[PDB]
Amino acid sequence: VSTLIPPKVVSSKNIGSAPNAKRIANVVHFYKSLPQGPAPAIKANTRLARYKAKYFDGDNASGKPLWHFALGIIAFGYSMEYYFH
Amino acid sequence: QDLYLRELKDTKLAPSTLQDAEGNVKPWNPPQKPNLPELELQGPEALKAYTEQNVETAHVAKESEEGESEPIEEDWLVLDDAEETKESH
Repeated sequence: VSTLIPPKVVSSKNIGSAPNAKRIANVVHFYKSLPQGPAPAIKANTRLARYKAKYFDGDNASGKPLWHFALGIIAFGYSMEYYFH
Repeated sequence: QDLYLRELKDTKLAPSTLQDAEGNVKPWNPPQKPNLPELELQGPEALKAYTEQNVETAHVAKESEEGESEPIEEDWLVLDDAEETKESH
């Protein structure tokens, strides 16, 4: 009809409602993120925890970490047979 | 020359009767003075716009069209429409 403001209508809606939702998820995701792998908390030792944080730790995760249980139970069971048999 | 002078006389005093004297012409029944001078003077406007060509009918230029200075109703609808058009930008 006459003059208007075709571009200035970005007030009524920002570009990309789906991109806006994605970016809003991105802001919460990236902001509420550790600076560089923060909050590790690996070490622990209290009676059994000295074995948990050492033997159930994934630095090795080899076969001996489970085999310690077998060796210990064998130590218990040999005395069990000695007191039993 | 007599044939030149006589021709000039008969073609001048008679030309006087036709034009240089308001005696019209006896040989021709209708005088051109009662025919051309006023009525055929409207022949110029008969070919032109009669009482309108020399007159040049008054036609003042008008105003161009606008929105009637209406931002109470046109502005909001215009804004919504432009934003709707922006949805496919």
